[PDB]
Amino acid sequence: MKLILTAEVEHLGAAGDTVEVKDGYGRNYLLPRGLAIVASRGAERQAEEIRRARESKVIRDIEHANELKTALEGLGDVTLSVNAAGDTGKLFGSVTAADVVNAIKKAGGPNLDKRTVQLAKAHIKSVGTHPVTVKLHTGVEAKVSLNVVAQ
Amino acid sequence: SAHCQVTGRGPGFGNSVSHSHRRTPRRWDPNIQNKTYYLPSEGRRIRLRVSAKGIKVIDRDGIEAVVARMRARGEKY
RNA sequence: GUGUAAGUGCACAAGGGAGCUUGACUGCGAGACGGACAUGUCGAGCAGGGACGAAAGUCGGGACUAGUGAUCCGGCACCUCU
RNA sequence: CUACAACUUGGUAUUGGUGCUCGAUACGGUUUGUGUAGGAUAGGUGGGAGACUGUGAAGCUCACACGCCAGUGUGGGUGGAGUCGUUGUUGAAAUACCACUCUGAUCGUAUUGGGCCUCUAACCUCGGACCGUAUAUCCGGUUCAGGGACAGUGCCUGGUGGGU
RNA sequence: CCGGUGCUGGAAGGUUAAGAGGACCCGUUAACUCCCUUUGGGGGUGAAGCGGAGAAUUUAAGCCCCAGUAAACGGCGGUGGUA
RNA sequence: ACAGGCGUAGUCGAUGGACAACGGGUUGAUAUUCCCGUACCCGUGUAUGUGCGUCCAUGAUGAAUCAGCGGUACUAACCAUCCAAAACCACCGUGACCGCACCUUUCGGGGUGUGGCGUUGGUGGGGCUGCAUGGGACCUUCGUUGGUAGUAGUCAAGCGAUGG
RNA sequence: UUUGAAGAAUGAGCCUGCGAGUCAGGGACAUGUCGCGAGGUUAACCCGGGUGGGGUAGCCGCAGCGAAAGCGAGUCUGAAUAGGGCGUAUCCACACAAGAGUGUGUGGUGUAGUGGUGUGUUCUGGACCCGAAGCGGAGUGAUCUACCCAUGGCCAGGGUGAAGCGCGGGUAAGACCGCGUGGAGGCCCGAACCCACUUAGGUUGAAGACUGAGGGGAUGAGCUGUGGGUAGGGGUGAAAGGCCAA
RNA sequence: GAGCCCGGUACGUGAAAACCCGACGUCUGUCUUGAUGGUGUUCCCGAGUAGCAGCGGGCCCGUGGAAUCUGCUGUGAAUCUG
RNA sequence: GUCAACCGAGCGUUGAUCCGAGGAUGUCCGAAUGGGGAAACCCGGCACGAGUGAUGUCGUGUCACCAGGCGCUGAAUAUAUAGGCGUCUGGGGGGAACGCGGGGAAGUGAAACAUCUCAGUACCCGUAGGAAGAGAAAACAAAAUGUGAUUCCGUGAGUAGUGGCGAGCGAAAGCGGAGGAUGGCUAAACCGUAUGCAUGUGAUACCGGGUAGGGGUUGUGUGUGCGGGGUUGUGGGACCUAUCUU
Repeated sequence: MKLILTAEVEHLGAAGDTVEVKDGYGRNYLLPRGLAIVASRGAERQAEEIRRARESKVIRDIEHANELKTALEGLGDVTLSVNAAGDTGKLFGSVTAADVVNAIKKAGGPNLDKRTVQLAKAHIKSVGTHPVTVKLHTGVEAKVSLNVVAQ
Repeated sequence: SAHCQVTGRGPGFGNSVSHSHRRTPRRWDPNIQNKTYYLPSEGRRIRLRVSAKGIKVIDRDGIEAVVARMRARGEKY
């Protein structure tokens, strides 16, 4: 399995490397963790490796970082870009978690995980202003104040 | 069997042998297994009945692709 | 006595002995026997190329009859067939 | 007699990581070429007129060892300019520098493999707990705990086989 | 009574499938060197490649082999002479 | 392979469990079934009245605090223990090692007891730094009570499980 | 049908009716007949109210020998015209050679097959007709009988008198002994009931496996009822190769 | 035993409604913003597939020298000098 | 109506009886479908309506199962999912043969028999249709300057061949014919697109050059769904780039 590493591993090398390894290793251990990527294309593999490396470096957190993000979760109003019909007051399409987290990227700063976003508690597809909360800690969770771009 | 799911590599029915024949089949099964996988899209673990061949197909083709191809066939996965 | 059972024959020797020696060949074969059929048996004579012999002539295994097994399927050498 | 079920053996896909040990393959410096003339195991071989030394050498005792035990090269260290130039003998010359590199024994580097001690992430759990579930010794899902690349299944293969 | 057959155990050996290997050869031919009448036909070497049947070697169980086992199937003899 | 095989929820299934009627008379034929008489078990209406509690509120409970007495006790830090960081003195068969007289083929190699730094090495005790332990408290504080705050709320006609 | 049957070898009660060499196919071979004649004939199909017209793709003949290349009234083998094999419709007339059996070269006479149909035999198909035991596939069946499950019921009557318990003797205490109670038992005699040992009868039966008189068990490894389950190379079997709808 | 009795035939007639054929006009698209040819090189021409090996089926073909077509496993390529 | 008469009572020129096409009603079982069930018979729910002094009763409807689409929720558990609730459309079974894909015997013949044959037949399964399936060359052929989708019929051919070279099986090419549509539609390179998982030259790039505001038609990636372009064999096509430019 020709794949491009993302992190450092025993007897393979370091991040960014290119290795031909055993198929099951790459099948079961690395590739389903987001720790590697198939080598199918030059620029496709290059871009994926670069972006995945940046995101893996930037995704980390600790318990105390959660205790601090529990305070920093009361950010300013992070707005969301929308294409919908304002005719009746219903939205065409549901809006991603990437969109919310990239809005936080370009307004507040923290580039969080789409996973922990309680978007279900947002209940998008009703035109208004949805609240939000996120599994920051085991026990501690803080809240964000939000608004929507009228369509 | 429960039948394959990604390709449709069903059985076959052989027959005779060497050392004088005797006429007599022996199904040539396919090699299905019970490997599981993970759908990052919908956040879920799926178990399938897939041959090693089909695993090959997956790892050089994706899983989303495969479930869409199976949705076509409307297998009750 | 005849290599080996028995018979028919062998002294005119097919018995015994000595010298050369490879016909213990190739290509054929008139006419005949015996014959359910397939098998089986002899066969003069012609040609090349030889043995022996001075020559005539004899030699296509053994004095004769037994000593072995069809067809199919494969194997080895040679062919100016495909 | 021939064959089949069932059982069983091994190879292979599922099916991987590190460590050790035992093989041969190739990139690599290496041990090592007893024919008399005679320092004489004369590495055969193509340029070929100095020979590497001094970015520290003879003869050397000793760390070493083979051994065709006459002999062979190797290193702490003195030594501080020593054997040597066709040394001359020859099919053939140094064993001077340089080198395509073979009959060799050793050993680094990619490997190709196996066996053994293990980790877990595939896989298995009629082990537990919770949920779907109000009822469910079913089934599924999450999780804990455990086993573990073994087992199970598929394909090829050898064997026993009146069980049929 | 452990020889015969079977069961259990243990491999120092011998035979031992598949698979991994792929030496050496045989087909084909890019390219040459002679033969000949001439309007190139017939001979030899014949690179790599593609193919053919392929050995050497490494190969487990089993079998042969070594012991145990009969409230396991099973088996248990004769002649002669002397008071 | 497909046909189909099993099977949980559940649903059917008495040969059993629970559940309210006995005697006499009658026709040409039925009879605990109709008739005569006396009884019983479900439900359902109308009305009668004895006690009824919701509204009134009649009695009877808790929340839980600001906090006071003494005490788990990040704990600033305290009462007793050893071992070994660097380690202190005494001594003992010392890798190379500096080296009394002699065995020893007549000698280049095979050594010994005392002798000296080193102390790859060995035993003993004492100023000893790191160590955690049980005991008593201080911060946090958890245990015992005065106001309170059984005040606003709360239980009290009934039927009451498809649950125990 | 038998060497041989009036045959005491088989078959037939009698009548009436029914009941066994057939058809397909350009099939094969042989032979009659008809058309054509070195030629013969079409198939599918198209057109046709009909049985008729067309349709040249094909087949059979017209030259064979040889494994084959290949050659050709010759060819194959072989070194060979040197013999032979096969073939050259056959006869006829003249020659030359031998009478080892006749051959060889000329001349003329000139070659007859094919398509319909009929008959006989024949090939493939059930192939003159009737007749098995038994093989395979898919299903039906445990209401009889074999066994198991779930739930109820039945076993008159009379005897024997285990364990235990009590009293008494005995004991140092026991063990032990006697009297009583208790009333167990794959216990006993005997009806119902379940079986079926002997024997007689029946034996074109009352009966497609019974009756009469006797007999075994008869509180248990019981008999039975209602409902249910196991199904064919499979079930079930206190096991006989027994039972699974006479 | 019927041409001339009857029923009916040869022949010609007949459908308010439903059904089927086409026929139309609706309705629907669809090319119209276009084409013929030129010219030198990069890119594409249907991937777990075709191919090869191991067991097998069926093809005139019974594993045979055995193509083409194929089923299960295992391995596994290129895009037109393919 | 009739076997099938008898009796009684009636209708009909105002057009009956009779025939044809469409409608209505259409008890109960049956795929059977509210639940259940020994088939045609037992019990119910919900909305409405009729009815009783109230209950009982009665009538009209509707309620199964799965597959898909849409809608609400997203349990363990965070994303979120399986699942749950509502609505909408389908399927469900029967059939005489005919078809396609799959499975798949045996008696028979071989004078035995296993390979073979009987036969890939019978039978079984899954799905169809009025017909099915196949079908446009990764084909045949042999140097002929050939053919040109497929299928079904005739012949080739009982041949070449295959085969315990035994029984027996057995083509195709080619040729003549029926019918003709020598038929069409897509993917990919390449653009324009909505996007969706990612990131940030955070800039000399997103476009027709150029005169240029911005300061990103997101800057660059990558698959997804839509739209263009493209459908070939003597190769074509998309980029490119001239020419006439209906």
